[PDB]
Amino acid sequence: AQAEIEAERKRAREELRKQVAILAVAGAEKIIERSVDEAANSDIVDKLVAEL
Amino acid sequence: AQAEIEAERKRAREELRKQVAILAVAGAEKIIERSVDEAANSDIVDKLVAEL
Amino acid sequence: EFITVARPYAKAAFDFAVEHQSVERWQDMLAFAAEVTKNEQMAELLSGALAPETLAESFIAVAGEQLDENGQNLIRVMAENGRLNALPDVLEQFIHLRAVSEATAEVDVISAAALSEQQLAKISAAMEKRLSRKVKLNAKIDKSVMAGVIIRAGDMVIDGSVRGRLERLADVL
Amino acid sequence: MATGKIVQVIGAVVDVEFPQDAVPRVYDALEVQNGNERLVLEVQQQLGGGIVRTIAMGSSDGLRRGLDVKDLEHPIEVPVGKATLGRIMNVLGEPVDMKGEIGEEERWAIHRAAPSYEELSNSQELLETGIKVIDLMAPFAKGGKVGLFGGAGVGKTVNMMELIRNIAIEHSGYSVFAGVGERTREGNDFYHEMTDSNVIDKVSLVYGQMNEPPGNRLRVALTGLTMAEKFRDEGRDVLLFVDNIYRYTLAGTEVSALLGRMPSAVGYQPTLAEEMGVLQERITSTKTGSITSVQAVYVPADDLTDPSPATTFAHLDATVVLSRQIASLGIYPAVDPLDSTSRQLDPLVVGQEHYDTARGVQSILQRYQELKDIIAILGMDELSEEDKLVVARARKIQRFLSQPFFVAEVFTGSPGKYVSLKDTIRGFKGIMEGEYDHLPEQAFYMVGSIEEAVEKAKKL
Amino acid sequence: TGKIVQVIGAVVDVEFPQDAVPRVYDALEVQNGNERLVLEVQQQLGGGIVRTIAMGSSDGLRRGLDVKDLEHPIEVPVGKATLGRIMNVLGEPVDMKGEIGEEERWAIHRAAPSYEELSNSQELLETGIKVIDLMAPFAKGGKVGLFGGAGVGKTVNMMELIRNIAIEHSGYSVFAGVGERTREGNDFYHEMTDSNVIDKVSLVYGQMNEPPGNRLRVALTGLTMAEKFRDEGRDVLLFVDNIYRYTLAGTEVSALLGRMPSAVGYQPTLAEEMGVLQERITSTKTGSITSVQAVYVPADDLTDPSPATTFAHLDATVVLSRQIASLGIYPAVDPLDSTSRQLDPLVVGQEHYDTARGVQSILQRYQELKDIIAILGMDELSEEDKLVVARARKIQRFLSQPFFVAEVFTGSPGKYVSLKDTIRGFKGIMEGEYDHLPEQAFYMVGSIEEAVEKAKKL
Amino acid sequence: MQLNSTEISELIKQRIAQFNVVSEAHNEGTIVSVSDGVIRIHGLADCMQGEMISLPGNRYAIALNLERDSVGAVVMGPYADLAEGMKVKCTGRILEVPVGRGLLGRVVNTLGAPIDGKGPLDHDGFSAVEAIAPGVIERQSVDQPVQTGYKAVDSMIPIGRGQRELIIGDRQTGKTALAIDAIINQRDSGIKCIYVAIGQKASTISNVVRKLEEHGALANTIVVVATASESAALQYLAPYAGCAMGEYFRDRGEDALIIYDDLSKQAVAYRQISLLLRRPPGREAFPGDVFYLHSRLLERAARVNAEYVEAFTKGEVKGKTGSLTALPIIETQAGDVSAFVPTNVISITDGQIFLETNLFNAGIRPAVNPGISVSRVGGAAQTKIMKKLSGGIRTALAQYRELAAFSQFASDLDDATRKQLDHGQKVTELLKQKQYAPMSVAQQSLVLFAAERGYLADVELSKIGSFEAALLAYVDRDHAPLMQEINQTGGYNDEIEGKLKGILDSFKATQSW
Amino acid sequence: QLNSTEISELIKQRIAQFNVVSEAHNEGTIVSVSDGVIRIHGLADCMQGEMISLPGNRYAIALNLERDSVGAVVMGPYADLAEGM
Ligand SMILES: Nc1ncnc2c1ncn2[C@@H]1O[C@H](COP(=O)(O)OP(=O)(O)OP(=O)(O)O)[C@@H](O)[C@H]1O
Ligand SMILES: Nc1ncnc2c1ncn2[C@@H]1O[C@H](COP(=O)(O)OP(=O)(O)O)[C@@H](O)[C@H]1O
Ligand SMILES: Nc1ncnc2c1ncn2[C@@H]1O[C@H](COP(=O)(O)OP(=O)(O)O)[C@@H](O)[C@H]1O
Ligand SMILES: [Mg+2]
Ligand SMILES: [Mg+2]
Repeated sequence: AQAEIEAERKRAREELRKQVAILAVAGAEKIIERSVDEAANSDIVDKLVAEL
Repeated sequence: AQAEIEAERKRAREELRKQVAILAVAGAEKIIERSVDEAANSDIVDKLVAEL
Repeated sequence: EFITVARPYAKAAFDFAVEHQSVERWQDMLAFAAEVTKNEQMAELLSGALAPETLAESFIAVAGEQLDENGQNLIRVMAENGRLNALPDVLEQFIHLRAVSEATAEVDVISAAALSEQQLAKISAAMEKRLSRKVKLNAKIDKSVMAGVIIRAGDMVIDGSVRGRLERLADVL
Repeated sequence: MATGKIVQVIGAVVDVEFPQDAVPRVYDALEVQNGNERLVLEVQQQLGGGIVRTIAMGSSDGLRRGLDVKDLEHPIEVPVGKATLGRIMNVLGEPVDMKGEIGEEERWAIHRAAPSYEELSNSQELLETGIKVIDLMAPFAKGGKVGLFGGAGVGKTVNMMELIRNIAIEHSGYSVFAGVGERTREGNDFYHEMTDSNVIDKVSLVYGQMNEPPGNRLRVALTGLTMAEKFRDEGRDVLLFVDNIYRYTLAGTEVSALLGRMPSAVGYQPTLAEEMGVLQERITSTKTGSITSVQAVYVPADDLTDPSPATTFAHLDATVVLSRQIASLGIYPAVDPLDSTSRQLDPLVVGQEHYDTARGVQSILQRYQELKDIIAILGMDELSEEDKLVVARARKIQRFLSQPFFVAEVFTGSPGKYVSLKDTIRGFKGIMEGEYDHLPEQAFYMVGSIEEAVEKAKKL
Repeated sequence: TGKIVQVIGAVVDVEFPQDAVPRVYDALEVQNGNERLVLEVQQQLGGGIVRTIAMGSSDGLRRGLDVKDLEHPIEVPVGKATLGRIMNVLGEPVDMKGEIGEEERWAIHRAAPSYEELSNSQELLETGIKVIDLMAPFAKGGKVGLFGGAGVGKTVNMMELIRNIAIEHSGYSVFAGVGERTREGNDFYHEMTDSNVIDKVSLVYGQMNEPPGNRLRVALTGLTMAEKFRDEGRDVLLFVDNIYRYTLAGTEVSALLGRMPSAVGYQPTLAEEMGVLQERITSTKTGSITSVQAVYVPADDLTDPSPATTFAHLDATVVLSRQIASLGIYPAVDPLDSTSRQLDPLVVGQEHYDTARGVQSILQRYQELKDIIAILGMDELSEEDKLVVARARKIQRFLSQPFFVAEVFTGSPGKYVSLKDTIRGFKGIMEGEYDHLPEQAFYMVGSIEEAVEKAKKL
Repeated sequence: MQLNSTEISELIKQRIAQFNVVSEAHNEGTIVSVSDGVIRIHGLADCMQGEMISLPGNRYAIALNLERDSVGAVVMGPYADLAEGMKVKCTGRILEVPVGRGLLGRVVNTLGAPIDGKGPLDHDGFSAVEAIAPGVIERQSVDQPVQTGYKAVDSMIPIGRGQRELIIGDRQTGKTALAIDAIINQRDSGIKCIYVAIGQKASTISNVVRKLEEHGALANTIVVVATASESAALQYLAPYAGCAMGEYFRDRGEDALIIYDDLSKQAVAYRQISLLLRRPPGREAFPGDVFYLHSRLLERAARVNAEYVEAFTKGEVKGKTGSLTALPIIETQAGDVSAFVPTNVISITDGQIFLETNLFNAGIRPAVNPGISVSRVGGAAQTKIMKKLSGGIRTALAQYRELAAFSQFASDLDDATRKQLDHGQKVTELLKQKQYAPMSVAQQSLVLFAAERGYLADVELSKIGSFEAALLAYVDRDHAPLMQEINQTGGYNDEIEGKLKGILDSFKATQSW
Repeated sequence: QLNSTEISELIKQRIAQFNVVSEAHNEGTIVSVSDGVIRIHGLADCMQGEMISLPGNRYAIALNLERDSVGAVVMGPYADLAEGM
């Protein structure tokens, strides 16, 4: 059983990582869409056209 | 060991609530070059925390 | 679908049009023929087995904007093989071969909203350092992307959008 | 709002043309007004140019070209849950009996992915049917598939009713019965046999018989299987009967031929072993519940090499065969103990005592098989005198394999018995080793447990 | 000047300017990223398109790559310099040694020698294998073929033939491995090199790893080497390790070339593809080629089109069988199905011929009793048909022999049995002079005295 | 313990920090058709054959055809949720798979994605799934032994490192037992193992992995799984994705062992993919190149000489020779060992172990039928002692099993045949062996000594198993150093022959059994 | 949909003059070559079973007189022949 406990620890750690991982980006999307403006838009477009 | 893991889960999750906001802000500020503040988004990060 | 059977006819019609400097007339000719192909009544005729020569004559008659000899001969040749339904694709591949020969390109620019007309200038300038062709943009407005710009040039695209930046991160995790 | 148009009709196959930007995904369901009643089409393939090729879940007579087809955005969905117990439904989940609407609160799609690798149960239990022959010679795994190979007239349906009864009463499970492409007469006089044995309240019936078009006989098994999966999600033990899996294979072949795909090994569809696997793989145990399956199987041309038998047997754990002969001797259930097999018979899984008790009775029976030929040719008096005792123990074993079912009362009068495995092991460990040599062979017949064999001998 | 326009599995389509279209069988060249790929054109479709087979892995080919036209067929090194070296299908050196110093290169597509130039010889080759040179003797400058299903012995028999005839003969030799294991090519390369006979053998390999084009043309490369040595007036040995794989690689590619399937999915040109090869492997008035070809028969079905069309192209045919090998009787030759053009009273003498035919007749009479023996058991037979059965069951064992190359499998030392010493032994058995021995006295022995001796030990 | 939220948070934030935001240009096309798992794509001028195309969702399709105006592809996953008009993006990558010793102990999808719950992989880069095996000059002849647990196969049918050894037989004959026992027996012998399950039931894998973890072997195995429910393409490309992980160790001078659970279900899935593309079938409806399918796969199980390991590894490894050992499993109907796919794979491997249902019904397990089974490398692989004690034992039993045919109703030469029968019968009674009971070469060796120096002429058939069970404990108490020595070396000398004769007299004469 | 030897420059020829001149009718041009069968374009006056004469001293048998082509088999080595002859 010393291995079947370890498998359960690894698996729980993985599921926890998964939830935090999806929350990170799901939140980042809301932060972006809430905090953009045409200066921020211009900076990005003008940076990327300069490597076009 | 199952009961031990199910307690350690809460122990880790509740403090991960304190990191999720750092992750979301770091992700936003990586994808967008214009850094951003907490005040315009506190009520948004708090919902993430509430849903972990 | 006619993508493949339309290639030889497009190439032959373009080659012929170049020798006689009338490419700009041939394109109108083919477009009008592809239009008579889309009519409700003609589309019924074209589908029902009828002898190629009779189908060709009854299709020619419905056009007078066609070069007497060299335009109608294409119709007769396609009728021989039954490929008259292909005209809408012969047109597209004719336009494409022309755009190649004239070294011209067309690129979509997709953005959250309208650009500043200096951004448009720099884009329509740099794309010609990517492509040897002259470029005509056709800006577009798309709110699904929430910042940045998409530049699609044929089947090559450069995804400068923030939406792309997001789903290209969510997958790293 | 309707957006499609029929553009071809050839037999059961219907092609409909949608706008480029709204083509239905595969396995979605459409519907059309086939005159005075709606017809449901299932999408099978996406051709170029917005055209999508479908198969009609009904009769395609009377369909014009140009009819308007409305696109439902979801696969076929059926009513699930407790509300379906005791009802009859067709593929589309419509009540086929005359008892009105199903009051279901929830409806599920019939197309689904199998349980993922880590949902599976981390154990291997046994399903106690309560039948001596089955629980001894061919035990059931909880979550395994079981083949039922007997012919006709031997009692397949009374055995099915017995299992339906026991898994409802002793355990707290429910049963689903899916009739794939079999005679409507059988379905009716099965419904009536179940209704007047009080078991109808504990089983849910979904029939798509031979009369139905190919699509119905194809998808009816998935309808039944999704109702069983709903019961499983409630944490129950379920028993799913498929009344003939070979007809599921053959409906797959018919549809495959309609769609124009190239013939594979013996005319069978190219995708045979996948259409079988994507059914048989949803029938498994799980950390929440389990589905056991009892599947009647027909082997073509008496050939266990034909691709369909060979593809099915890859999935069957157990296998019970019913013999006309065992029934001729008045022994019910007529399970042939020598040809019935399971792959749960290993000391690793069932234990050493059960395993070797079963192997013991098997060797006894198959020796008696040849002594009973020596007898028939030379007469009893030739046999050695230890064999005159083997021929007395084999007869007692062969009797003790009979049982009174609850469902069988209205034939046999005697009340029903449900025998716990341990008791069967006791009884056969006894009979095999001379214990109970002293009491007559008719004290074992139709008794139930062995500690009632003695109390039937008492009064003999 | 060319462009790729399709890539279907192994076959690539290339478009050229209308006036520069390559000829058939010319070799094109493409750069598959950081590499070079050679294509051989098979068909001229219309309008500048030309359809080709890739002599390499097709993965990584984009459409629209530029292809260069080499205006000559595939050409391979040939002659003295190609000796003792391993070569690709394209004639490139595949051992790590230097470049081949060839003076001359030949196209691998050639026409067969005229009927006017052929020659024939009755000069027997005495191999040491009892069964092969009793029942199926073969001659200098003739073709032999070993037919059998998987794992019946047609490679080990070919290696014993190599050992016996190939070293006791002076001229050069060629071994073309078509579509067989690379392990068995490496083990053979080292078996040769560790005995200083490698420098008389030229090796060519298109083993089973390789994509269909290599397996398709490697046999013609080997043939071209053998033909160069023949035209020099020498006499050559040519061993072909599985000729079935040439036709199988033709099948794998046929349908992509747009040709309708035939009898059992085989290409429609099966018999022409097969004849255009087997016709140029022949001796002639200037020099001779002896050859041995292993011929896999699929599913053990000796009536499949592929063995059925090959039977005609051989002088001596040796048919191996699984229902004999499973008895442990190696070499598992079936003596009622082996045969040779050379088995005539005028070629092998009356006594050899008479013994071979008496053996055939006894074994056949034994075949006709196997059903009576099966059903009724053996005790129903006559006193003169129990004796036939016993003599046939002795002849069966005595056809077995230990091989110098099977020592790896059984340790028992290999035996070499001369022809006189076997047409004496079979005469002995058929005339009952050894009836007093047990059957096991004959299993895996050499001459008949080793059996009369092994009987003493029981 | 190890649910440290700091560790998870940094594990994420380091990925965030190194996310290269910079945009990039790619080539793009449209799905035009969808049917039975085949995709027809339109555009993608710069696609290349064998390329991985990335579909919406996160899933891949493999380019099979580059037609003049479209790209034919197959979907490596569930294909229903696709629809005409979806955009697909061409990655630059030919079909690839993760490789590295970090996969050991994981259960992995055929695309490399992990399927147990234990999270993302640790891997040393990627490897191409389709590759051509080492050439004829890079090989080396197989010499080293690979011990299974079984007396029968390790004595009669030896397996060497770099060999390919078909396991063939009818259903429910122990084909999988004989394979996972070989895997288990490498628990401590420095050979990594790989087990790829093609078309098996999901519960059977979930059980095999539990047995592998039970006996402690899982920490040394990769597992690749494509269950019966999964797409034909995933089932078809699985064994190539397993070989791609075995060749990682092969090319570094390490050793690996790979077990294809069914190369018969791979052939069936390829026949499906082939008939859905309208390719003319041949015998038994299998495509033309169903031989090349298995050929290019099994030709990768090889042993390579040290010059090749030097050249491949940029000279970091000297003197070591790597190898990959394959045990493909084939299933045959009704015991017909002579059908198209069974015979095609017999003509590829280097021997076969044939398990017979008639023997397996009669309790003779493992049911190794001698006389039909062979090893084409033969004794070259065996340890010196095993090559001695074994001798031609397998031909002794091959003869015995036809002697029993005619000796059924009578016996003639009826002294020597009597001794021969009573001998071979105790031999077969000795070769049967319980599942999950692997016995080392020392034990197998002195058991074969007991059997072959006549030491079992005395004891009854009934006592055979108890003779072995007591002998193996006697010699474990009283003579441990001799076992410790034979296990360490091939270890055959007349000195040791005398030691064994003495041990087998002493035991025989006083120990109980 | 499949093409049937409608190739760019033949179509262009017909563009310039659909009512093509006689062009003898006793002459055509090889448009395809493969596995010993050649597809000839023209030869309006070919007859079934007629011997068609090729460059060199060779012949073919016209077997598949068809609407566009005359499909003929070469009586000898064919690999020499080339489109446009
Ligand atoms: N050495 C042995 N002794 C006793 N029983 C054995 C032995 N090896 C295998 N078995 C039994 O054989 C049965 C089937 O074995 P296994 O599953 O390996 O065969 P299989 O051919 O893989 O089956 P399938 O073909 O269904 O995969 C197992 O239940 C096992 O108990
Ligand atoms: N357990 C049993 N007890 C009594 N009679 C039985 C039993 N099983 C079968 N029989 C007899 O055999 C018959 C089998 O009929 P039925 O079950 O309808 O066959 P089928 O399987 O073809 O439907 C019963 O009606 C009865 O006569
Ligand atoms: N003469 C022989 N003596 C002993 N064993 C043999 C003999 N010939 C073949 N065998 C056995 O049979 C197998 C045949 O292998 P091989 O000849 O390579 O078959 P093939 O080449 O026909 O596929 C060998 O591995 C060997 O074990
Ligand atoms: Mg061979
Ligand atoms: Mg198995």
